[PDB]
Amino acid sequence: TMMSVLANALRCIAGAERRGKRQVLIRPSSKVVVKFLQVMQKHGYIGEFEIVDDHRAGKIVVNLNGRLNKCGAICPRFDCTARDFEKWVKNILPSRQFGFVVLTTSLGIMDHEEARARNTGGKVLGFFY
Amino acid sequence: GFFDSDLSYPTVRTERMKHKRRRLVQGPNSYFMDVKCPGCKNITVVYSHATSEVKCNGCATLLCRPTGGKAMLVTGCGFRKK
Amino acid sequence: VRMHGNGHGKAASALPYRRTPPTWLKSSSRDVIDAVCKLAKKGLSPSRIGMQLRDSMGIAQVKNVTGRKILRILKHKGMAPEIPEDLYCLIKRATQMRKHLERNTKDKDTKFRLILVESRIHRLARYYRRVKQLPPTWKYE
Amino acid sequence: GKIRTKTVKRASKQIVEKYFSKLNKDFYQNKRIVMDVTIARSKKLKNKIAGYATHIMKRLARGPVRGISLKLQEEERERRMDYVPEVSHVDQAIQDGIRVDKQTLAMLKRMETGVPRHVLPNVVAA
Amino acid sequence: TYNEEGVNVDLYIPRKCHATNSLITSFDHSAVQIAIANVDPNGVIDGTTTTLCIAGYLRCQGESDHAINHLAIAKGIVRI
Amino acid sequence: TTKRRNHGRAKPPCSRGRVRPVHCFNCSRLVPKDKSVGRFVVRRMLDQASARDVAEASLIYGSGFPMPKLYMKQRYCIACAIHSRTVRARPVEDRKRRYT
Amino acid sequence: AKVLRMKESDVQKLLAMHCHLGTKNSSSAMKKYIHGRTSDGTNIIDIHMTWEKLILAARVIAAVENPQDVTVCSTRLFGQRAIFKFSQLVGTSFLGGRFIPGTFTNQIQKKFMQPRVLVVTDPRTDHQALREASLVNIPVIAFCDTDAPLEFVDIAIPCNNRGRHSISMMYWLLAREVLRLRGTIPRSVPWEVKVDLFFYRDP
Amino acid sequence: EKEWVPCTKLGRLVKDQKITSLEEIFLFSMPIKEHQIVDQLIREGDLRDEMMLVFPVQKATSAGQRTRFKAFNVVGDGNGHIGVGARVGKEVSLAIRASMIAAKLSIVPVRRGYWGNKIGEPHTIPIKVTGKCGSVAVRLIPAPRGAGIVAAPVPKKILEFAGVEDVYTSSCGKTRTRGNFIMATFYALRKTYGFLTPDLWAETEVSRDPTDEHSEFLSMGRK
RNA sequence: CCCGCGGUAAUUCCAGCUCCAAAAGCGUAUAUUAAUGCUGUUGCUGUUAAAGGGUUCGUAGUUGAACUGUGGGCCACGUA
RNA sequence: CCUUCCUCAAUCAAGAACCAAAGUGUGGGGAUCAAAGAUGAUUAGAGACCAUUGUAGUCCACACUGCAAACCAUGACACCC
RNA sequence: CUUCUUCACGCGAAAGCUUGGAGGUUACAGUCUCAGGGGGGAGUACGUUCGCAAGAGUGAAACUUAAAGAAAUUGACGGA
Repeated sequence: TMMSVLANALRCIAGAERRGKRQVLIRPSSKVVVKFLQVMQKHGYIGEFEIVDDHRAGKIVVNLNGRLNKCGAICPRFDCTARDFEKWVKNILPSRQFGFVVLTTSLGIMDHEEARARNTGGKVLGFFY
Repeated sequence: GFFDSDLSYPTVRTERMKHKRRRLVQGPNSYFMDVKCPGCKNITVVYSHATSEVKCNGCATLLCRPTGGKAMLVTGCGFRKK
Repeated sequence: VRMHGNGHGKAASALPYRRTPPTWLKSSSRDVIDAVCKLAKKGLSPSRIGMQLRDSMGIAQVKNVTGRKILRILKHKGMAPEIPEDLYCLIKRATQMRKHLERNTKDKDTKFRLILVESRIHRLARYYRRVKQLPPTWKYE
Repeated sequence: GKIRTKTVKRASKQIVEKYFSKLNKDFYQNKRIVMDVTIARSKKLKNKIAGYATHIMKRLARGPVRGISLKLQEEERERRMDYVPEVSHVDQAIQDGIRVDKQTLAMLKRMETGVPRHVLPNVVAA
Repeated sequence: TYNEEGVNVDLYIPRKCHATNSLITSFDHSAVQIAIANVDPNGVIDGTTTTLCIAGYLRCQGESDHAINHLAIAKGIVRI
Repeated sequence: TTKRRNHGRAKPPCSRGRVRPVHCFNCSRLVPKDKSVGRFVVRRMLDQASARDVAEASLIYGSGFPMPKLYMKQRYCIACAIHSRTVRARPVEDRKRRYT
Repeated sequence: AKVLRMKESDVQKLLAMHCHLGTKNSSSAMKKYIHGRTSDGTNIIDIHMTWEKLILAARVIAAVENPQDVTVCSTRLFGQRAIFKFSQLVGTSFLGGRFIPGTFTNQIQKKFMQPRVLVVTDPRTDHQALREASLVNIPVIAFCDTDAPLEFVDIAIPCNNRGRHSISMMYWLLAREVLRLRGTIPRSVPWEVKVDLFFYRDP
Repeated sequence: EKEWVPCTKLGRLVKDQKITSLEEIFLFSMPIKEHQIVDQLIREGDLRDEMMLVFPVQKATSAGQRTRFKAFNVVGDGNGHIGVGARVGKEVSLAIRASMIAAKLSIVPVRRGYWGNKIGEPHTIPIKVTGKCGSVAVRLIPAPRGAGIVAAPVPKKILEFAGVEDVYTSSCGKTRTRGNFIMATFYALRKTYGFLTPDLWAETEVSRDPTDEHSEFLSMGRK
């Protein structure tokens, strides 16, 4: 099938923005996804979400507004350390100044700009702008 | 379209329509019922989906048939629900 | 996509979302044991018991009614089945199918159907061994 | 092609259009008319106009022929708009408290704060 | 927007799609600006309009009515 | 360049992998049933007065057919169609949309 | 008002003109503002909305500095008189029948006007105009029936428009309120004007 | 006319010295048609009004390679707005001139940017965005105050006429196909107001018809 | 170079003159580097322009979901 | 279907198992349609179209084969519109 | 299985493109895989391996050349 639901979720999410599906109940979360969702939410892109139970992997109800321009996942994940921060960002943000790149860290799942600010490398997840 | 509502909450239309494993959460669609054989003053727990049989044990015989969907109750067997 | 079929078999029973059975009546582990055994002594395959039970006993979801799944109980309770039953079900056909095939002339279907199953038979067994409950050094033939 | 050219038709028309009514159905005076109410060029063209003017009138004479008029009818219609007191197509209506649909009565009821009515659809029927 | 010193810098602080709020560009010819005149008791007071400029797309989508209809729900006019 | 999608065959979506070829009764190279148009019709007999002659001489009654009539199961394809001023490029879109 | 909820008389009017039962027994439920598959090619169209829309129509109508620059349209025979009757009264700019474009697609044809707005009534028939609205950032309110497409009419007036008084009544009725606002017509007016002259064609 | 009546009311209002700025169109959501409106509105000296492309157009036709000229005018002024023209004519100049009007007409607001972050003022694209066309691909990328910039000569002239200096380029495609190239460019230029900014945006407060703000005035000296 | 000049009133040939370009360097060759995301991790392609097999199984190969990772509490105040 | 069972999978070189026509061997098989051929006719030529037949084939038993504009010229699997 | 109304932007050079199209991608990135990579020479060669046998499988360089292609468009034309 496909594995990274997070990833399915991004393409799909994107579409959701794009034609304006303003809430989704996604099927069916892990620990991971959420941390990431939160970041965007922290960053004024979508509204807020709410995690639904299931007895098997959760569903989450997601608030959006119209602020996302693009959200990616990178398969594969990749190390991050110094310069590579420059390159990724340059690669994917319409200008270096807005958007976030997210990698997965020791310090938690985290954006690169902040990461740049935290001064820790780790592995790369994706990005949103 | 998708405004007034909630996907999260359905309402008065809106449960009836969702299908089985896309009921927001699936849930045993079938259910159980209580059935009585006029055969005796004693009665039986039943599946509304059964694939096999009920025997009355007020007299060993079967009140329903396996058939795919809801199983076929028959014979003046009376049932109520949970 | 479906592993012998272009179309889709959704089918399904929908699990008791409620794990707290059942909005009308509790039973004891003793009961369930009692039942099980009685049935198991009655000889269904456990899965088959389960099915059977589901209507026949008209008491549901084995995993709930004592916080288990039949097979382990049975196992522990010395009423394990001989084998990995799905592999069996497939086998019993397969066997049958070889027999049929033996009768037959030309039937490509029995070949096709046999293939898939036997393979499957392999997968599963390879799997049982993978889960160390194939008997080691084991195969179907 | 005894098609009255565009120019023609336009002209024969136009002369009644600017020079309302009068005429004949006779070509002959309508002819003279053609001479007289225009300052046209060739005779043929006037006559042809005329022939049609006779013509157009001849069927105007029996109607407001496709696309054509004299403006009175209009001022009758205008004066016929006026059916008001000779019609109340309103309260001809046979019931103030009404024989009608349930919910519609119901939205109305909640809207009409608990007011007491029988709530019944138009039938039940599709 | 704001420049290195802060400060708006550069022309035309854009429009935005007063429903979806998607940006409004400069070549939207199905976008519209409704200033909708407020009622008072018996009337309307005007000067007071609820005003929107809304993009084209929705007009394509049946949500020119509809979406605005929700939007308008979110801004109620004559309601129950 | 390509001119008509299904290219006659009415089976791509469905299930009819390959389907019934026929000699087309008018030319007779062998062809599949859905690349030939069909309009299996009954068919009329006699002119008016030859019928009148036959009508007076109609010592013939009812049975579900009060004087009977023919029936031609007609199936045309390129081969014969053509000459018979039968089937060709209409205007565009009708090359995709069915009779009423 | 305060209060803007329908009266039994209003109700009387509405059902009377016969605007309220749908087209085809089901219809485009993209316009799912019905609730009720109703016999013989209709539905119930839920009125409530209709109303809510209508008054809104006014709330925006009442903005226009130049009410003439509120542009009315009607290809249905059953609408012209009416549109005028609204127009005469409002000063609208009206559009009967076959539109013929270049109108604001051309500013160089005589036609040229440049209102804020256009109100359409047979979306369907009235496509050029829609198209025109679509050219020029114009919205279009509209008398819509239940399968009357609504694309690029913004603000639907759920509306059975089967001729007679249906259309006209609706239009007239509509008017009454706008008039209450801009215009000063008080409510327990008659509102003088009648569908009888809103009406249509004769004889 | 040289005394072009700006028969639009806008062009009127405009000619009539109320609201002479593009932005007022863009802002107010306005569209145009009348070419003089801009030409009126902004015309201060040199603006950077230009002809660019000069093409022959043919319809082959029996007794005729029916030949016509297509010509491209780019109109711009050195910060924020560009105005595009391609037009065809049976005379070359006429095509230019036809293109001129289109050029006037096809004016767009340019949200410029910088790169890295703001400096005293933008001079870049504010984003990295793309124009695609038949066989064309450019994506125009943020650079800073001293760039010679990747890619094509061809738009570059325009860019200059619209007011930016430094942006990165990645050009991909059939440069081969220059007509389209410009079309792509324009398009690109059009997305010079694309992307939901996090960078001003906030809320756009209403701004009511500056046209219909003078409705009566527009209905005066005018019906 | 390649597009092409040239059968005479040739724009590219012949000479002249004039001009031009770069320049004390410049022609040339061959190769090689980019242009080429025109081999592509970034970044190609494969319905009609090259390209997805007639069909399936299938070890190799790759790829492979969730879940028990988590912080918490309290206080202070300021504080939107 | 409230059955059991806990990732069981996915897709996949090699590698296997299939592949219409037709052919191909070993046997049916006989009727027809008809490759081969034969006849006409035609043509400028024409052993080609066209005709009139007619031999192999055809169906089949039985083998074997691998080639078929073997076309949803559109790998699969995925999740959406 | 649709057809397919009809709609979707979208995607596309178009032609055209649904179930969950050739859509949701140079704002280039779910997996796995096959293939493809000017044209011609040749899919051929005693090249080589299956295969009874066809021939399949596998598979070139030399030599050659500036195009070849594609869709649309208009035109022209037709023993249409």
